[PDB]
Amino acid sequence: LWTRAQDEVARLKALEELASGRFGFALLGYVPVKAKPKVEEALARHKESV
Amino acid sequence: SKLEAILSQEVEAEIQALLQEAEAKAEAVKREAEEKAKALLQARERALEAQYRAALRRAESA
Repeated sequence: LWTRAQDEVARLKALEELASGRFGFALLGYVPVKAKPKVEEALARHKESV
Repeated sequence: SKLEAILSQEVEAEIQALLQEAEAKAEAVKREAEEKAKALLQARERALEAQYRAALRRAESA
């Protein structure tokens, strides 16, 4: 329960760092090049891979 | 593109529900607006009919 709660709370705190687009939203950051395939594998789960 | 089209289609589904609530609102006005018009016409011809029957009984008693 504490793990799921800390995870959801971190998701909520991360939701504070978003960048909305008026009923739509954007987000940006940095990540290494070595996980760019894992980044794309995560990117496939977006709805049409937005 | 297609991605913006799917997003504006979700918003168009909201807009279509918005037109549907507005359209059923206009219908719920005007169904009974038409029916109060006919209720007026009914009660008007019935009041005139009452006056007609009084006219005929009065003229024949005269």
